[PDB]
Amino acid sequence: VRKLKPITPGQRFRVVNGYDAITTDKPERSLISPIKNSGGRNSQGKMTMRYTGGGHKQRYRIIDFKRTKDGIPATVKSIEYDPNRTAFIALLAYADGEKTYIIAQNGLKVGQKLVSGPESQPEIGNTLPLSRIPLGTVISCIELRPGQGAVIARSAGTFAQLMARDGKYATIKMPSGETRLILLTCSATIGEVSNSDHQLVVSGKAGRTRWLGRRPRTRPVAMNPVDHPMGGGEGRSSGGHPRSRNGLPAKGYRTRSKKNPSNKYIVERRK
RNA sequence: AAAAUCGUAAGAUGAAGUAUAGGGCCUGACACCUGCCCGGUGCUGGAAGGUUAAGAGGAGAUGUUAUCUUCGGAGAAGCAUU
Repeated sequence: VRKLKPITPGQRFRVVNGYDAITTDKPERSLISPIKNSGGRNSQGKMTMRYTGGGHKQRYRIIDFKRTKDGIPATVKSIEYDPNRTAFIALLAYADGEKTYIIAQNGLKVGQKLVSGPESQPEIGNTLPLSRIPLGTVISCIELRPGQGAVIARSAGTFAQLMARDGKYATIKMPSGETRLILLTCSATIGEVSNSDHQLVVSGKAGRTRWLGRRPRTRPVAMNPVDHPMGGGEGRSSGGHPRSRNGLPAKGYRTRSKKNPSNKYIVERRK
């Protein structure tokens, strides 16, 4: 994490990530798939999910979220940067000959030989089921369904914690502060996710927002009453109660269905 | 199987992403700060008490008449309205 000197007004308060954990710059050719970006336009062509434009076309790296090769140790070969996510990748090479692109942890260096499966040790990098992760560990990449992949705690710097174990389910504290139950057969990876220094990055420039793929956002307050329910008015005016576009209140109104069939797994809300 | 957005649906964006992520709204680098009011209108939680829809339920009442009643009238069963 570097702090650029105030040479230019577009560089005064800019803070650049250090990328100190990255080793290799060239990716692996056999584990890359083509990907194109959309400006929010859906299949038919209508622009849904506005404010996303486009910039600096990227390539997709096939990340291995299942990690269903139990008993085969794999060595870390390189720690690389992925533009399609927030955390580093740290390519792995298995003992039999395969090469995968699992997501990296906080203390994963180049040279570590980590093993998967249930008979492994609770060390950083190793993946174990929740029936064998001992207790209160800072885990990540928690599976929500057995054999599907990684869902929870996948961004840079996140982690969860084990709480208890009752027969079939284990209580887990999601990064948001929500306490929820997850099957014991689900897998998870010990150790926090990488980067962890992403929240400290400042742009100091309107151009970086567009390098990342965003577009400027107009406030409905500076609009006409035909465009948004909050526009109009001689002079500078407010918009009454903030609505979204269809009269939906935008302050306190909860949008979670009170008849959600997955309500039998939530212990606290914190969202 | 996220919220949200387009459609009658199937489907699609969000996202081959996942809370250091994605939406809604206000202000607009930086320095010092950002006081009081929950009466009114919005939002969240509660639900002891009052009011309250459709749908169930059918006390009783009405119409007709087998029959009995010197006239008046009463009237079982069935069938319908309320």
